[PDB]
Amino acid sequence: KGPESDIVLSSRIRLARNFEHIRFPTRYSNEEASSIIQQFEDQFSEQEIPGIGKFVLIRMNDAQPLEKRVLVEKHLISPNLTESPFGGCLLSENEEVSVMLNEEDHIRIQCLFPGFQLLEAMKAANQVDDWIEEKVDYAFNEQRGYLTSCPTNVGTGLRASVMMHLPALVLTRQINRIIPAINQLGLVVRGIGNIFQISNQITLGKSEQDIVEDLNSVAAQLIEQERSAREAI
Amino acid sequence: ISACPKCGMTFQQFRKIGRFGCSECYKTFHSNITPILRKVHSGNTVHAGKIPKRIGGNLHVRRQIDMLKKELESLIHQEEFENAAHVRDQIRLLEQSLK
Ligand SMILES: [Zn+2]
Repeated sequence: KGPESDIVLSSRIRLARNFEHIRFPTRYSNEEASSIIQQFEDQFSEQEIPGIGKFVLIRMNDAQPLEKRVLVEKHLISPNLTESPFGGCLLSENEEVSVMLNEEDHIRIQCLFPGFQLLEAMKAANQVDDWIEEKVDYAFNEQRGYLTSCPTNVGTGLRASVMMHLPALVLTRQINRIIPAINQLGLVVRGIGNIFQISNQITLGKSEQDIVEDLNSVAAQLIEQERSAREAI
Repeated sequence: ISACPKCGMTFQQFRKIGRFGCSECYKTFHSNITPILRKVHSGNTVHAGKIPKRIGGNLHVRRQIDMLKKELESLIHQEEFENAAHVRDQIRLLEQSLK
């Protein structure tokens, strides 16, 4: 389902966070890793956030390998995590919002929603973020923002993405000229059979509200152009 | 030629690996990261977005503290010492409030 169930398959929001006082996963010890996941189990594992629901912590060590398979194929976790002995996934019973632990960064909040619903997803990622942040001193700095392992994520720590099925735009050959237009607007589109994924190119400089607004405007224009081209053929 | 006092990384190590080791690498490679940020974020180098709720107090305070330390410097220069005693005690008050 979702608002534009026909055009956009999903809207994703991803917030990378790190503990201030714990080394990042590039340098941290196993004790530090197990302690992060233990802190999450103790103060979030069976807790609710109203509107979003009950969270439950799935630790990798205790998961069935086929259970790991299912989480991977639902995009709740990246493959590297399945063989990590310390990674985790705090899932809502809804399953739309997940919190990956001990991967590239200490924390990665994910909101995967089905339709064209970027700003709802953003709102939920923010709720989750605020909820975690009342128990976790985040790695933050006034000039740089939210501090991340890779330099490509520093600042808002936010990756926003939208999945789109544009058969008519590809068929009407418009796709060719649209792609450079998308790239000059500071968005990266990677094609992944007529499925494309647009997402924000940068994470530092803009604000999150504006990152999501920019992506949202562009997606909406693509939705209108696709409905037009489909009405044409 | 520095290394991070928290996770030990050097800037050459950072060049090879491509990832920061801990939170403090950011402070101890501040200068060198700015060219990298510029390349990666279309010339942007300063954050213009969210601030977490609990800590936002702390950082507001620290900004005040730095503004008053600069004002204190200027006040000492002018030989305006009663004002300087005030500013010193205010800085001390805000720093106590942090911890
Ligand atoms: Zn470090």
